[PDB]
This record gives sequence, structure tokens and C-alpha cells, in this order.
Amino acid sequence: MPVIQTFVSTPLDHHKRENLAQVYRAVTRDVLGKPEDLVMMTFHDSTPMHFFGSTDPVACVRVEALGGYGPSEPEKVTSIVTAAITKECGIVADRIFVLYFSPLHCGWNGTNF
Amino acid sequence: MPVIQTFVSTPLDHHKRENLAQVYRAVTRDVLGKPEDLVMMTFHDSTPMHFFGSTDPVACVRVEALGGYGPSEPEKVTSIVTAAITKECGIVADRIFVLYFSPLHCGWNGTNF
Amino acid sequence: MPVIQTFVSTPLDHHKRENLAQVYRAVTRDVLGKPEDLVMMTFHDSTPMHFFGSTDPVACVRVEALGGYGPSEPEKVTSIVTAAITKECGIVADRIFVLYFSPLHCGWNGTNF
Repeated sequence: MPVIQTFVSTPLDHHKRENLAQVYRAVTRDVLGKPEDLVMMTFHDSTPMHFFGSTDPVACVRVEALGGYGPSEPEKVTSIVTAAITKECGIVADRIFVLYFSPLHCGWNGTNF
Repeated sequence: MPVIQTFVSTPLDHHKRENLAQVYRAVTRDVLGKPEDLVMMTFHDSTPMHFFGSTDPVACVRVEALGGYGPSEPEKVTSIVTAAITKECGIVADRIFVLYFSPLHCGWNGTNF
Repeated sequence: MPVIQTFVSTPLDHHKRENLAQVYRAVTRDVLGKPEDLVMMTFHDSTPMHFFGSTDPVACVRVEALGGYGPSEPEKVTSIVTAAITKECGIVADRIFVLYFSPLHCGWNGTNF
């Protein structure tokens, strides 16, 4: 049950959020080896941000997965998510961060896994 | 000094935020064994989200506590928070995540604990 | 490549966000010993919050740094960030939290570090 929070400084519309959600569903299944229905995704658009001396279009994506990551998984996720944010949002790769964490515990449907 | 961030895809009004804050104050004291005045709670309503193939009402609650959790605490917290979000927001349990982390350090009142 | 997310319950304007960004750039370089251009900062103002029995002006700052922190760094960061939030926002020190985490992995410019 991974969580992916997407912060961007630009506006997101239906089209971009759907396209990103489908990207994240694909990487959850294909790279993370997990069911795509179980990735919970939040979108935080028009976030005031500052990076490398400016407020120009920038993104920070956070990935949370219980049990951490396989050895080649984060590099793949970073590659795919970056290109997708550049595609959909027009944000340049050198203004995109992707951070990886793993929680200690995760509850879903009232119970912990 | 725990932190609880509540993201929901639905609107929260005064009534729901107060009711949730009182739920979180109670679980901090009764389950976490900590002073209820020291839980900091943030509310992020009307968050665009995607989960299990849809944007239907969904919640993600994050819990951060320095020093981690007792062996039965996360299951209790998850049970209480889930029911409370279902009660106040009408969000179904199988569309509610609760993630648990613990920071390395925490500052309050200008000093670290 | 640290990340600093600033949540406050009060409104932030251009002036406050610029002033805080410059504070965070300075502490990244001077305390964290890292390039100030590489701190990514997000600002989340007018966040509905609850703490110590009220919704009065309150702040939660999250700091994420790959590889963790030197022994005296978090205390310094907490001291500087707290005073700066009190200065710019008028939020009292005993209503300011600063949490420190470190991600497992970080991507920037399509690649992981």
C-alpha cells in the first residue's frame, strides 16, 4: 500500500491529475510489483515553492512504502515520475525532487499491515 | 509531541474539524499515553486524490511520534481514527489509510526533545 | 538536497515567503553545510490547525535531509527557524514545532543520490 504525494507549484487540471494517476498506477504495478488499486495518490497544485533561487515551476514528489524498496526500484521510479511530471506539467527535470520514505506501520480498512 | 496530519478529499467544516480534533486528543491521551494538549493537528480538506481507480471520498491520515509506538498502539489508533473519519466525513473504511512514522528529532518552543 | 515544508495557520504573503526562504537558504548553508540553491521549500499557509486546545496561530515545520544530521545541527536549525517564524508570522515559540526526518532515497534531475 504505497502513498504518493505530488506537490507542484503549477495548477493541475483534471487531465493532468488523471494522466499522473495512470503513470503512478503503472509504476506501482510494473516497478514496485504491487497492485495499482492500492496506491493512494494526493495532488497538491499551485503550491507556493522556492528552489534554486526562484519560484519558477518546480515539483516535489514523496513516495511512502511499507517495507522499503528493492535495489533498483527507486532509480526506476525517479526516472518515470520525473519524465511524467515534465510531460504533463512542463516542469524541467532539474526542478523535480522525488523523496522516498517508508512508514513503520500502515492501516487500511481499520486494520494494520 | 505527536503530529497528526489529516488529508481528506471531502470538505471539512468547523464541526468536523472540532470533532476530529477531540478524537485525536482522546487517542493521544488514552492510547498513546501522552498529554492531549501536545498533539499538533493539521487538516487538509478537499484534497484531490485517487485511490482504487477513483476520486471518490478517501482519506489519508499521517501520524508522527518521536520514539515510535508501543506494541498494541498503532492497531488501536488505526481502529479509532478510521471509525472517526467514517463517522464525521462519511468516508468508508476501505478508503482510509493511516500511516505511522517517527521523526529523528522534534523541536518545540525553540528547543529539541 | 534538503526539503523544508512550512505549514502555518496564518496567511503568508510574498514578503513573508521571501523572508522565510532566505532564512532557510542561510541555515542550509551555514548550519547544514549544504548549497542553499539545493533546499526545496514549500509553503502551506492558512492551514486549519489545532494545538494545545485551540486554533490560534501555530506552525509546523518539517525538515527532510538525506543522510540525517550532525550532532548539533537540529538544535541550531530549530532555534533559527522558530525565531524566524515568530519574527515573520507573529506565531509564538510555544506554538511552533519543527520535525526532522531523513528519507531513504532522493531523486533530482531524474537521478537518485
